Amino acid sequence: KPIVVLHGY
Amino acid sequence: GSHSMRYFYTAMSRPGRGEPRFIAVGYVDDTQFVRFDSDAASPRTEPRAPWIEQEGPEYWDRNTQIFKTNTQTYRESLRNLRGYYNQSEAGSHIIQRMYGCDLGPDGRLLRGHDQSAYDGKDYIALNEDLSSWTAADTAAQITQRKWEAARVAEQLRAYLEGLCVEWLRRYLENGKETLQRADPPKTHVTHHPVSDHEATLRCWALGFYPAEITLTWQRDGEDQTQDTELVETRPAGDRTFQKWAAVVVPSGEEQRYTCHVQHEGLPKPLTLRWEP
Amino acid sequence: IQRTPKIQVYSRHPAENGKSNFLNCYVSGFHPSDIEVDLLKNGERIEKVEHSDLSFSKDWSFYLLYYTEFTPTEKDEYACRVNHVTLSQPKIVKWDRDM
Repeated sequence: KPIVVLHGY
Repeated sequence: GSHSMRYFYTAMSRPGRGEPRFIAVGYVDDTQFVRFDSDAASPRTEPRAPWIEQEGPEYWDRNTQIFKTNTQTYRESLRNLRGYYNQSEAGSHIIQRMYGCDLGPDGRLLRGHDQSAYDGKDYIALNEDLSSWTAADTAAQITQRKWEAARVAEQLRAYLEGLCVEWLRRYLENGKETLQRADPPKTHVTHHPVSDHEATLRCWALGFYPAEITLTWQRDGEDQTQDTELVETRPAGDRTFQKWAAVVVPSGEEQRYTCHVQHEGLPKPLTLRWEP
Repeated sequence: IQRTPKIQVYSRHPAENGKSNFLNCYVSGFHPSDIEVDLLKNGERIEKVEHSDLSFSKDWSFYLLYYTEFTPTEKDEYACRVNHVTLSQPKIVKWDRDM
């Protein structure tokens, strides 16, 4: 299972 | 023995040809199990291994939600990175991210990973401590500052030590008959004359899983590393892999050469020679 | 900044004339990701050729497997046509059953 959406670059 | 889970994200801009494309793939060792493509007619997370199909609707909906949001997030990120490097809106650019967890031959977390590249160049990476960052340049330093403010490293540490390992172990159990089954290489040596007094000996390894393998040629029991042509390990298309190693030998001297094969699926390492 | 694709053309199973098999073209080590790959039968583009999902290696370079079902014979020539930004002309790599 992927990680939750993390902050953009 | 050792196992890993990896997700691979790729976002590619294409000025004049629509919005940037986002692709995500997931692997357990050398087995892909999920995919997502923003360019698909109906973008959704799709199974790519039989053992993942048993996961319920909640799993697939959550995956799709995450990747759909990532599609938007990565488009914003591409706009930002273009700005960080003073690049025009005309060129195509790529952001790649790979992350995941390694397990040893027992089950617990061995090492965590999170690395990013911009146009194929290392950009920013999570250090092994899962607490600090290594930024490649002054552009990546902006990204680092954003990520420190948003507690990204802390979120990654929590995921890599917890959910990543938990889900990897679940996949390893559900797909144990393939993922935890090492298939030994089928091996043979072929002989190809090149001239009157030289010939190529090619040592074949076929149908093996996982991809990890050692193929070496020896002359009089000595490694011929500089004189051995070794092709990249290649997928057969049926989950298994192929590789060969070739050495050019003087004619009549063939029996001085031995091929050595090391693979997890074998009960014992193999020593092979050409059999006329 | 840009890396040219490595190309391998091969069969899934040991080649046997008159026996159904799979023809593979493995493209790897390239950057950027945009790539054109066709499998050829006697110079003619084969239809219904499938490919794996886009992934990348530890060095960030991309790889893809292109494949189709085929039955090899003695005289039929098979090849892989690859086009990439690093190439000025499409590259044709012939299928050698000993490779």
